[PDB]
Amino acid sequence: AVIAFGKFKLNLGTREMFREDEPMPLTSGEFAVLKALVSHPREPLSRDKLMNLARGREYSAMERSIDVQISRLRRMVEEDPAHPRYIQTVWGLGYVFVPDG
Amino acid sequence: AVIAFGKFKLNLGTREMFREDEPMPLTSGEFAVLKALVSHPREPLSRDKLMNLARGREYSAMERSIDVQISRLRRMVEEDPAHPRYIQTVWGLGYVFVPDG
Repeated sequence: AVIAFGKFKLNLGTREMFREDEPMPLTSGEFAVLKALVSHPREPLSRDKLMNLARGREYSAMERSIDVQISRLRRMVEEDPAHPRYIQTVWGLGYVFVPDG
Repeated sequence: AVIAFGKFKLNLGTREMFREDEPMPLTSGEFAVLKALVSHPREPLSRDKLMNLARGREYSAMERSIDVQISRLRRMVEEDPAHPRYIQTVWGLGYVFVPDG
């Protein structure tokens, strides 16, 4: 798709940008953030959201690493890691430490 | 501070962990996530939150990079980058594309 604004045209598919139909040299970090913003018109996007959308590779890898730590901590700490007592999950909200209290 | 649960003691300050007072060899990724969880007892923490808390270095760097892209896009696109028309800010919520519409 092609988004126009002001004197600019942005082609989401090929990553070409034009200032009144002369090409502008876009960085790939510039393109990914701009694409996220104009794909979500009038919708404010926080930095965390832009990181998810525009640096998805690194972001996801950080997400999977969290799961590996959790899985390793359960292996070390829990009597049954499939039914952990201290390092638990509440679906939809996150991981949680549940004290003896 | 020292947190106990089950047979385990965790010293937040020195990063020592003990299974009934024999030391367990903790990885630094394991320690940071465990520390985040037990610093927030009974509070569920999503992966994104754990990334902020436990991989703060890489997380923040990703945050600052988003700002550099925004600043570079405004320099390229806006007639007055100090008062941008298309790539705007709503404080507390995020960056936003504002179409000609």
